Amino acid sequence: RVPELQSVQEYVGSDQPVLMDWAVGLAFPCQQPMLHANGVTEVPKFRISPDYYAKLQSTDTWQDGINGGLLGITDLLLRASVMSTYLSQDWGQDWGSLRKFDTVVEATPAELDFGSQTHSGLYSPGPLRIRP
Amino acid sequence: GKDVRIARWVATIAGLLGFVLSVSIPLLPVT
Amino acid sequence: AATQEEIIAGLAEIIEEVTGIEPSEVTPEKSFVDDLDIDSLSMVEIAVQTEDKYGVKIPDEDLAGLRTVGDVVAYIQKLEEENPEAAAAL
Amino acid sequence: MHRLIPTRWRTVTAVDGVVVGGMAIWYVIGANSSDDGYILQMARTAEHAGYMANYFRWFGSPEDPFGWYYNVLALMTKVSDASIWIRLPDLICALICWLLLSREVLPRLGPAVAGSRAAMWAAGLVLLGAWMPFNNGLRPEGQIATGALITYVLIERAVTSGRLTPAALAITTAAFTLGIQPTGLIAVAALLAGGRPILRIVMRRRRLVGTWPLIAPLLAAGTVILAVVFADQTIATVLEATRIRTAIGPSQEWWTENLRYYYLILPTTDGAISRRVAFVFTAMCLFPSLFMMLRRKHIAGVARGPAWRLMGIIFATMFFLMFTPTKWIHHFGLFAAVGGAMAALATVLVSPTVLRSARNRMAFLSLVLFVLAFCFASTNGWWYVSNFGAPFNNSVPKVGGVQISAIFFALSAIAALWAFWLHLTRRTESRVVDRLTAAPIPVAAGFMVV
Amino acid sequence: TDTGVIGGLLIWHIVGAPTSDDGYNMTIARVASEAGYTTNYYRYFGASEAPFDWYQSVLSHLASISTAGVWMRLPATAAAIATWLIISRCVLPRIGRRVAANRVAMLTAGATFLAAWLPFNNGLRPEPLIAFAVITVWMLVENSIGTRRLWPAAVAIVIAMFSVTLAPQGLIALAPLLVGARAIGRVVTARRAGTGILASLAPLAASVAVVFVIIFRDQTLATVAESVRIKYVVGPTIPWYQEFLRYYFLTVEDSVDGSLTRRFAVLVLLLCLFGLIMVLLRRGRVPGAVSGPLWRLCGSTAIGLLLLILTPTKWAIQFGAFAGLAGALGGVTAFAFARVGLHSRRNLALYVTALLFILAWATSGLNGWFYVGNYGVPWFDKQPVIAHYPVTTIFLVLAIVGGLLAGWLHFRMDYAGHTEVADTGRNRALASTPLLIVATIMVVL
Ligand SMILES: CC(C)(COP(=O)(O)O)[C@@H](O)C(=O)NCCC(=O)NCCS
Ligand SMILES: CC[C@@H](CO)NCCN[C@@H](CC)CO
Repeated sequence: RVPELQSVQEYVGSDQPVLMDWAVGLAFPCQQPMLHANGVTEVPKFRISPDYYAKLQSTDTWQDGINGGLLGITDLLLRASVMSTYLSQDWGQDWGSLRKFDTVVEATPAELDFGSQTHSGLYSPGPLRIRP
Repeated sequence: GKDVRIARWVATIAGLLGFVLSVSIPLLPVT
Repeated sequence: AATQEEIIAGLAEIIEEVTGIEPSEVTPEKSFVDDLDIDSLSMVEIAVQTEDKYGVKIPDEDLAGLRTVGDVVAYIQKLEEENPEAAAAL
Repeated sequence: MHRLIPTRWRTVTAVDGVVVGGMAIWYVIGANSSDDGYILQMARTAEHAGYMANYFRWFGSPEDPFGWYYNVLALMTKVSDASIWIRLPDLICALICWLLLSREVLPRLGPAVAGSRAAMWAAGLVLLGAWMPFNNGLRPEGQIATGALITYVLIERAVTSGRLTPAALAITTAAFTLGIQPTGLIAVAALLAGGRPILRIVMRRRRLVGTWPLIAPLLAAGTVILAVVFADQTIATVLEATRIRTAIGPSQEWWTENLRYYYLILPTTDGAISRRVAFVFTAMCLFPSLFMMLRRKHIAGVARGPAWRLMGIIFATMFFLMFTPTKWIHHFGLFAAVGGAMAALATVLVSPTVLRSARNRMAFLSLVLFVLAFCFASTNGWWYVSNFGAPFNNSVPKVGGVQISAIFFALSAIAALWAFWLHLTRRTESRVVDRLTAAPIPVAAGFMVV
Repeated sequence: TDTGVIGGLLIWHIVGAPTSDDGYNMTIARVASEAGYTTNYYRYFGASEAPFDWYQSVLSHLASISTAGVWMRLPATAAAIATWLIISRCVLPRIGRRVAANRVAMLTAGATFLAAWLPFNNGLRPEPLIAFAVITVWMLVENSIGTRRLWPAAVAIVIAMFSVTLAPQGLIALAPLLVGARAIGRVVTARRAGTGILASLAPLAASVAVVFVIIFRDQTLATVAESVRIKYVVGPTIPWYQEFLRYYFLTVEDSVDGSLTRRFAVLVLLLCLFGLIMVLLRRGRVPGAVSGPLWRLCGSTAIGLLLLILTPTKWAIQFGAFAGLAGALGGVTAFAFARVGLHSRRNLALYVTALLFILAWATSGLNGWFYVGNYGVPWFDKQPVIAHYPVTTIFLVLAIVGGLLAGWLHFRMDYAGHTEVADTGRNRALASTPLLIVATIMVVL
């Protein structure tokens, strides 16, 4: 196969939300992260990761669904698929990997009715759900 | 009538209340 | 009146505590900045530790006019011979 | 005060240009830390989120008391988030540490440390070698090192002038640099090391004004970071997030301290050729200097107090490095300034005018070659993208067949045999040892920097 | 003290856990009769134990009388008894006459010897013999330096060459020779006018030339070379720069290899060594003990610890070769600190808080011994607790309290002035019982 290629800054713009692992942050300063507000998070479209031996044992275990993480949502909501990527002029080098997120069912965001309440610095509604 | 007698009070007052006000910040209503 | 060889012997034990210069270098013809490299930020400490042992307040009005050890011994001599109120009670 | 910029500041040497211009270009072409993307993503979302959350882990729980420094990067990211702009407080801090280390700490150790050029070269080169591989990213180690240096400088100024105001600002500085990260406990070591000459001031000035006018400001100064730590958060949410982080995240109880040194002796990317200098060039200069200050008590150019307080601070830092919830190697960047200040004292202590016998200087040369051999026994890899194009990025260096650590080990063995031969025959006036043992630490540090 | 040590060392011969290498050496001894040579049974393609097999040759002759473990471990108890008798009657009366007459120094020496010997040397390993060779070379070098003669220094080299051939870690027996080489040369040069320098250095090389008879008594050179090559290209070895891996193996959580007893045995040795060195540097001497042999006793331990970098294997059980030096160092340390802590109230607090921190670090491990020696041991799977609190934190808070007390005592020599404490029958009673109390507690445990 003689592939036809395209840049990442051009394919992935600077508007779509992207799930970047905690290692790839300074190499991609133009992509927009997956913001969150009021306890609800956005839905990402791509996932950027480091190379194989780093992603396998440092970032896939740190951001795990069972210890908070961020890969607990995208395994329940989306499906990931690898894409073919090459580092220009330095073939044979492992730069990382890019992935594509496909929805399982077609759904649109909610509306989240709001309100306010004044606590007293010692109030606690109860513990969080951590482990079984 | 000497300013050392005034500084001696300005150092104890506003140095004790500035310390009892800092331990109450973690305990104060928030919205 | 305090002898010169005890004034110098009392100043050397402070110079050796502040900076670390051996008391065999403190002679009455040594400058405080050229021969003995003692910046004035150490002269302030010497003038503080002087008062903290023998009550003597050397004001910064006069702490600049001391360029040699002879100047120090002359200053101490003149101030102790002028004022007869030298307690010298430990 | 009769002026600012005292007359011992206004001096220029050849070490200042080297350090400044070797840091201002490592800021451009040099490597970065590992937790740079982690902090960048934490800071780029903290304004939409509203509470400076931990983005990647722990169910969206914030930085519990340790978050006042990231709120500055959250403000910086409004201009731009380029790698060359978001990393300025790591160059400003480096310049400040060099200024302080060169014009406040070295002249304080006596007229023999501030009169030798080899000591200045050693201090500069060790500062560079300890700053390069650790404090060029976004991890807040350079800031904590600068805070712990400012605290020491202020306490020494209080001891010198005989006042309590610098000793009062030092408490606020230590509190604020502790409020950055849990590893900021290295700053109260500077307060413990200087407690005796501050009690000597309090108990002396309290017989003129009293006790409370001197104690209450010292309490208001210490208890003021609570108004910055608990500005947005609350004690209940802090307790909840701490419960989460303790029940889930790496806890690393205090008796697991040896992991930090077990990770250093492995031939991996975490512990590499460049990531061992910051610790070896500190221990190798700290221990023999301690054993030499124990026996000798008059070195004719060194002040005893300021020289003992530095070793006390270094040992208290090595002690306080326990009790931290995480045992990483990145926590070795805290020694950037104290190792540079200890190398300048070791260079004077092991000089041919202080160590007068040839066999002791030969043994120290052997030890230097041994620690060099230990340094060069790993790979030359950097973390994520600084590793692109490195010479020996995934293998132990070799000059052809034989490694480079083996050559240094052979040289060290030869030096040890020479020292033993000088020991047997009771010789103290060798002449080529005088040539070989003049400032070995500056050379061994410049080698690693180059 | 001799009765107590020998009793506690004879009742440990029966109710005592064996080591990890007691089934290995026993099988090697049982199968080496046939096969023509001392084969490595479980590894290395049938390679031989070529340089290090003079002890298996003796174990192969003992194993032909009875294979009972109470009879095969008999050469490892005579070594312990001889080591203790030497430490008690040749070493302590040599350092000083007043250090051996002290009734607390001897007790703490015995307790420290027991506490450093029991967790390590109760098997078919060569460490019980290396620990005896070290302390029998030290006394011979001391007998040669004083009472000027050369044949003791010639028998010491033969004993050291026998020790080097036991195991790679057995080269630490050369340390008491390297440390005393200068005094032995001073003794040699006093004969240049009478006899010469050849008639005094030829018999000293004839002693070093015994390893070539010990090693190559059954095999050739090209066979030992092939054995070493196989063991280096096959087996697990670690380089010289990963030497801290030993001290990491000693202090690791959830391991029956670093226990709360081995940790104590090693940390007390390190404390005693680095306290004696600091007292000898700070103060010019230790009054009551001769400072001549004391410097050599400290240098022997230092050089022995430094020589352990060249060994190929760096397990944590190899620290059992210092059980002869630990017993002689604990007594002299408790004697030297008895005066340093009697005329100053803060040195005593520093000593006590150092002991308490050592206890806190040691007690954070399990109390396991091995495969079978764990049946019934109380804390063999969890770290010790009293009722529900971890006992590794009580000691830490007590050590921090002691450190604060020492700091407070340091902050008062400017106001209360230098105060003479006392010298009575009680003020000398609490200044020397530390390191005896905790050692007795560990031995009883
Ligand atoms: C201490 C002293 C009176 C004497 O110093 P000098 O004689 O060298 O000018 C003078 O230098 C001074 O007042 N310095 C205060 C300025 C200072 O310490 N730092 C300036 C900002 S860091
Ligand atoms: C396994 C990754 C580790 C560093 O190696 N992450 C460290 C966590 N970083 C902290 C911020 C610097 C979190 O608040």
